[PDB]
Parts: sequence; C-alpha cells; structure tokens
Amino acid sequence: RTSVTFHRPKTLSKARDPKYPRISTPGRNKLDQYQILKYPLTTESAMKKIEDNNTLVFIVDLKADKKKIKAAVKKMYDIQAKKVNTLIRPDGKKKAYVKLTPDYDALDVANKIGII
Amino acid sequence: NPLFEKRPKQFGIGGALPPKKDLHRFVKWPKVVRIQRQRRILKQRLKVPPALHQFTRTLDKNLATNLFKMLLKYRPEDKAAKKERLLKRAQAEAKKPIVVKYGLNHVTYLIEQSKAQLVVIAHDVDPIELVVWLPALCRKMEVPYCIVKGKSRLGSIVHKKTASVLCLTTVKNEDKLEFSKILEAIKANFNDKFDEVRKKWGGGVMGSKSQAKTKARERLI
Amino acid sequence: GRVIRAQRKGAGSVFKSHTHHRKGPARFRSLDFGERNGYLKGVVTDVIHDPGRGAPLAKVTFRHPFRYKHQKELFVAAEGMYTGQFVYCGRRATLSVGNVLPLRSVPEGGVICNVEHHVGDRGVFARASGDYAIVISHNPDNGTSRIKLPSGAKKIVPSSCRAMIGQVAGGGRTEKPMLKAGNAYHKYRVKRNSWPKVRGVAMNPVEHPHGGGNHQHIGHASTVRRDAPPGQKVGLIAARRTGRL
RNA sequence: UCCGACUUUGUGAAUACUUAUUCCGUGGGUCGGAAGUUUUGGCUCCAAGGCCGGCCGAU
RNA sequence: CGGCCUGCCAACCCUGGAAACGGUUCAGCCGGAGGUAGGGUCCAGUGGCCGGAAGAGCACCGGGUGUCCGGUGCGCCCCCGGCGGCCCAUGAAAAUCCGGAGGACCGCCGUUCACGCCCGGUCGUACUCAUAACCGCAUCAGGUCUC
RNA sequence: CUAAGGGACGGGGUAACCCCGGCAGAUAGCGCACGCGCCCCGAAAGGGAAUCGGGUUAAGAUUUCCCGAGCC
Ligand SMILES: [K+]
Ligand SMILES: [K+]
Ligand SMILES: [K+]
Ligand SMILES: [K+]
Ligand SMILES: [K+]
Ligand SMILES: [K+]
Ligand SMILES: [K+]
Ligand SMILES: [Mg+2]
Ligand SMILES: [Mg+2]
Ligand SMILES: [Mg+2]
Ligand SMILES: [Mg+2]
Ligand SMILES: [Mg+2]
Ligand SMILES: [Mg+2]
Ligand SMILES: [Mg+2]
Ligand SMILES: [Mg+2]
Ligand SMILES: [Mg+2]
Ligand SMILES: [Mg+2]
Ligand SMILES: [Mg+2]
Ligand SMILES: [Mg+2]
Ligand SMILES: [Mg+2]
Ligand SMILES: [Mg+2]
Repeated sequence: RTSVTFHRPKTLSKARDPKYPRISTPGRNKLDQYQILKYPLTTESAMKKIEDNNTLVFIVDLKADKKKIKAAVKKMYDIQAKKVNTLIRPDGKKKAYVKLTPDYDALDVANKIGII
Repeated sequence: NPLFEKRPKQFGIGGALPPKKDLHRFVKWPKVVRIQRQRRILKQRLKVPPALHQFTRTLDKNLATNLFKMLLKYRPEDKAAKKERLLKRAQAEAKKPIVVKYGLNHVTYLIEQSKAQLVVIAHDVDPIELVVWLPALCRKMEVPYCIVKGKSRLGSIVHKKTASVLCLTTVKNEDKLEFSKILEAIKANFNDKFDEVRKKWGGGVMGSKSQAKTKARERLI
Repeated sequence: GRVIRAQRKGAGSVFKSHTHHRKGPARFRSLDFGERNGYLKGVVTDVIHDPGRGAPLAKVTFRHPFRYKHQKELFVAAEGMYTGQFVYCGRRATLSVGNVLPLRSVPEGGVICNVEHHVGDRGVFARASGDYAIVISHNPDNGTSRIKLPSGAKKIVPSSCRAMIGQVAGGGRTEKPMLKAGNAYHKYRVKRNSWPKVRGVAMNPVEHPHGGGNHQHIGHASTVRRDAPPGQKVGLIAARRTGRL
C-alpha cells in the first residue's frame, strides 16, 4: 500500500440483458418526410425567391432541424438543397428557405409541385 | 565496461526524494475497517468477566486436529447423498445412523436429556449470549465439552456455515478406544477446571506504546 | 422592543466579514517529519499586502519532502524579511529572524511571533502588525514553556510549539491620526459592516436600553452583569472598575 | 444563563491509568522499542549499482 | 483579410570605459550594478505601399469624364504609450490559449510546413424604447440604464 | 467559464413539512494490464473561436438575403 490514501477498488459490472423487452412495439418514425414538409408558401414574397434566388419556401414541423429538411426535400422532390435557412414565424409555425444547388431550377420544381 | 557507473542517492531530510515505501500502517482505511479494528482493541482494554473470558481458552491444536479428523467420520449426509438414499429405499419398495448432532436448540435439548457424550462449542458466536451459558450447563449436567476455534469450521462438518455447536451422542465400536482417549483430555481441561475458571477475569491488556512507557516509569524507580 | 444591533450581528447577514480580495489564510506549513527532526529551506518570493490586515504577508516556496512538486506557503511576515531570502523551518533551524523554530530551541528572552498554542496549530499568537511574544522560561520536566503575550498575560505552551523569530512587520500603524471619517470608511470597507456607530442614547427605547428620554442620558448604570441576556448586555460588561485612573 | 443531583461512567493505588467522551492536525507520509540538506532568488520524480522474477541499495 | 516596408515611447544586445562629472523631462530621473557615444535586436500601429480595387461607390456630361495636391493645432471624441502621484483603501476568478524543464520510447518513419478535400446543430432577430408602443387606472407636463 | 451567491449526494437534526456543506464518507473517476487520484446552477454590461465592403424590400439584413472577398 504505497499510498496512505484508500481508493475504492475497480469492480466488474455487467451490461443489461433483460429477460423480456420493456417495449415490444418497433417504434415508427412519426417525424417522416410528410410531417417535415407540410406545404410550400405561395405568398408574393415567397414566389419572388423562386426566380431570384432558386429558393423554395416551405412550412415545416417545429421539431425538424436543418439536416432533416434537406434530407426531406431530397426524398420528396429528388432535388439537392445548397443550404437551408429556417425561422419561427410570429404565428408559431416554422418556415424554411431552401436554396437549390445550381443545375436545379426552382421554377421547374415549382411547376411540378403545382404552386405556379 | 567503463561507461557503467554507480549513481548513489543520499536520502536525507533535504536530500533525494525517497523511493516508494510500504506505508501500510499509516493507511487511512474505510470506516468499516476502522470500526472492526477498534472493536478488537476495546475488547482487549476492557475488563472481561470470567463467563466471557473462558471462551479465550480454546482446545489445543493437537487435540483439535484429532477431534476434527474424528468428527469428519460422522458427518451428516449431503443433499445428493440423502437423495440417493431415498432412491435406494424406493427401489426395494434401513439402519440407525451415527452422525454428529448440531443446532443450538437440538444440542441444548440433548444435554438436558443426558444424551450428549461430547459438546463442541464455537468460540466466535457473534451474539455471545447464545452460548455464554453453555459451558455452565454442560458442567452442571456432567457432560464433557470443549471450546474450539471457528464456527465456520463447525459449519463445514455439517454442510452448513457457522454451526456454532456440535454434539456427539453415539460413537462407533471401531472408535470406542479413540473416542475415550479424546474424552479424557477434554475432561481434564474445560470441566475439572471450570470451578477455578469461574474466577479469572483477564481483560486489561494495554497497548504496546502504553506498555513501553510504563516499563520506563517502572525502571525510573 | 425590537432586536438590538448587537444581537443582529450573530445572524451574519450583512455583518459577515469582507473577504473577496484576501490572499488566503496566513499560517505555518503543516508540521511533518522534516520539521519535527531537522530543517527545511524555503525561499521568499513576494512580500504582499493583504486587505484588512495591517501586517504584510510573505510568499514562500518549499520543495515537497517526498513528492516531485513545489510547495507554496504564506504566513505573516516578520520585520526584516525580504524577497530572495532563505528561510528555514524545523528543529535544527538557526535562531535568525524569519526562521520557524520549536520553542524548545529558542532561549530565554527571545522575540517570537505567530506562536502555536497546540503542536501543529500553524500559529495562533502574536499575529497582528508590530506584535510579538517573549520567551520567559523553560520547564524540561513537563516539557512546557512560558511566554508573554502582547496583552501582558503569561501563557504556558508545549515546548514543541512553533514560532517565527522576530516581531511582526508593519509596526507603528496606529500612531498616525486618521483625521477623516473617509479614512475610517476605507479602513472598515475591507473588514466588516461596523464603522459608523450610532450611540445608544441617540436611539428610541424600542431599539436600545439607552434609548429614550427628554435628554440624552442612560438613566441607569452602564455597568452590566456578566450573565445578562442578549439584548440587555450593553454598555460596560462585567467591569471591575470604571473611570480614568 | 449559572449552580447541584442522577445518567453518559470505566479501571487501580495509598492519586495514577486509558479504551468511553471531548478537542486539534494530516492528500491519516517515518509513531513506539531496539540496533547501527545553512548553500549564491539554479535543477532535484519514474535508481544507478551489486548479488541470486527475487534480495540489498532503502536496518 | 494577405505580403513587403517602417519601426514611435519603453525594454534588450555588442564595443568601450566616464570628475573639469556628464546625459536628460513640462515634471521626473539615469550612470563603474557600466553613462554619454557608436552600432544593432525586439515591441505596436486605428502607420506607408501593393494585392482586395475600381470592375465598387460618389459627383457631373450625354455610353464618356473625374475621383488630385498641400498646410495647420494647449482644438473636440476614441484608443494606445510612457512617466508621476495616492492609500491604516493596494483595487476578481475560472474556462481557454501559448511557452518551457525533462527525455523514458522510437527509424523508412517523423513532420506545429504549403497546397488540396468534406462538414458546420438548436433558440432569439419585426417594431417602440418614450411629452403616444414601458410603469404611473389614460395617447398623464411625473418616473425609467446607455452609445 | 467562473463572481457575490444558490441548490444539493452521504452524514447530522427534525413527528413530519423541512433545516444544515465541511462535517470527510470505499467520492462514484482520469492516462496509456500499468500508472495517477489533494456535483450542478449563477452575468444578452465581467472573461470569451472566427467577417468584411458594396447591393437589395411595402415592411429585413444598423454584419442573417444577393455579389464579391476572407476567416474559425
Ligand atoms: K422582539
Ligand atoms: K455601515
Ligand atoms: K456615534
Ligand atoms: K435613556
Ligand atoms: K434583426
Ligand atoms: K410618455
Ligand atoms: K456573457
Ligand atoms: Mg436562426
Ligand atoms: Mg430621536
Ligand atoms: Mg428596552
Ligand atoms: Mg547609442
Ligand atoms: Mg488596391
Ligand atoms: Mg467608377
Ligand atoms: Mg463622448
Ligand atoms: Mg526539450
Ligand atoms: Mg462548470
Ligand atoms: Mg462561490
Ligand atoms: Mg438530507
Ligand atoms: Mg453557467
Ligand atoms: Mg460579455
Ligand atoms: Mg429595419
């Protein structure tokens, strides 16, 4: 005992291997792409962003962060987002500014969706 | 090789830093270790009444190893052996066994019934009031008894832990002479001395430092 | 009535000491084997000011006796100590100002400061600026020593108690007139909430035993029993005499 | 708050003891018995060496 | 933001050796514990030139022209530097970052270098800040911290 | 991130609500088997990774959008 100080010794601890699962339902992704992308904005200010900055405006879930948004637009419309700017509006909803990469034309995407 | 050389270090008060030492006696132990060590010291310092001090006198090592090697002959059957004996009887569809008796209530009953031929008492029954009266009862009933070290040793014989008392009522005819020689030695101690034993207190031993500093004061006279 | 000001200080609410800019407790290094049997050299690195303390403190660095580490100490500085000076602590330390010695090693008449009351106390006596204790006599049978405290009282201490050689630095501080309420305000700003004292005769009876009256006067003897309850024990407490001799 | 009784509260000599209790110190770091570093404001740890993982060096 | 230059006031280095003392500030003060002098190192800048960058912005003329040269200061605001004074007053801490002492260990393996590749979450962000967006029952001569 | 300060494991008190943090309790872990070992909250004026110029709206951006140029 070269130390005059006693320390608690290191003891083995096993991991949890339960005899039954506490949850048996698999657990389903309730924040899927349809919850993330609710609907696009069609205001006059929102329509200007389409042809001026290659940008689509969406109303998004409050629980959706920027990473889920760009993954959602890719799985919904097969387009690539260059960047996503988000805000929470004074009405309490979340609004996303989705700028598409060059070689994606938001006006063509806007025509396919139906907002134009 | 001339390159090799000694590089001694002088370990003074303001000298080289000392190497790792044992430092065992200066270790600050957990509270559980400190309480059990102080409990041993307190029992040494406090005057121990004779009825408790008598458990300090234990069976001799030579006698104890003789008695236990004989107590091993009369071990009760283990759980598997009892199961096997049940099956063997069931195949026919026995004999009176000679085994050690144990359990404080059962041993106490045998002694008052005058059937105990030898009583073995453990020296470390933690509630000491369980067996503190036992040497008096065995001596009153004229029963040879001894105090041996280890309740866990007594427990091992009966396939338990901490038997705390063992009783022999019967011995085999192959062991009558050996059991009798054992019996007289256990009677010479523990039974014929019980009367003189009932007056010895023996519990006032001080610490080594306290002893050394009284010897000096005694030598200064 | 209401709780008097003397009683309210024990709650320690606004009467706690002002210690936000203090440099740490000033005291000897913990007694150990090297000090008990030999000497240990440290070097003074700084002489610093401690708010609320009249005496300067000395920062001293030792080498740890068994760990590869530095050991930094801070105690009250004796007068004459200086930076870059070697100080020695222990049984075999030389009788020089700034050294820390057991009382057994200090002859009769020596001037000492920061004197321990119990062995390993790290210094309890004669710590204020300009103060010191005097070694009066030694008893080898009981292993005790007699010292004279700054108040004049004789005291019996174990001969193994440690003291620093010399007197505390910063003496003469209270000979200078303060001259100003503002100088007193700054002095107590770094000590405690105590300075501006209102006379008890200037109060109402609800606040003080001296309060009230159509003239400012105590109206009863200002000497008070030693066993008076708090709130009643004001004025001169358990005084054997009064007046100016 | 002072003061007395009981309790905590024990042991042995013609006042002593120490383990209860109380207080102080330490990162519980050289305690008891025996045997055999004053240097100048510098650095100092994790052993060289010897002998068979082991012992001395480090009673 | 990047490169080169410059290099204040202090601080530091090398040579040398000072009374008939000298150097020096508005004030101080400094020198055989090495001054004056000579020659250098570093430090900071919100300093200079180039890149950025004239392609911008601005002012004119109907695409075009120009965007230049000096002077001054007990001036005002901000920041910095370096001295002096004052205290029975001596005027936070931690995260974070950098440097160093040592050298166990290690060779086709080391590399705090340049260039090159990818990524960067959540919440706030409008407006008033007051003789009308705050409190005083009000669109109240009051009150309410700043640049 | 820490400041004055606040809460709080164990322990102590308390009929319980609750009141006490230095009273030290095997302190619950950290590097490379081996080695070491003296909780959180609390500042949009304290400390602190890194951005600039120009343009743009009815309403934004006194550095978030656009252009260009950097940085961590
Ligand atoms: K009251
Ligand atoms: K006050
Ligand atoms: K007064
Ligand atoms: K009065
Ligand atoms: K904004
Ligand atoms: K108003
Ligand atoms: K902050
Ligand atoms: Mg945002
Ligand atoms: Mg009045
Ligand atoms: Mg009154
Ligand atoms: Mg020059
Ligand atoms: Mg340019
Ligand atoms: Mg132009
Ligand atoms: Mg201004
Ligand atoms: Mg190195
Ligand atoms: Mg923290
Ligand atoms: Mg605090
Ligand atoms: Mg609790
Ligand atoms: Mg915080
Ligand atoms: Mg800040
Ligand atoms: Mg605006």
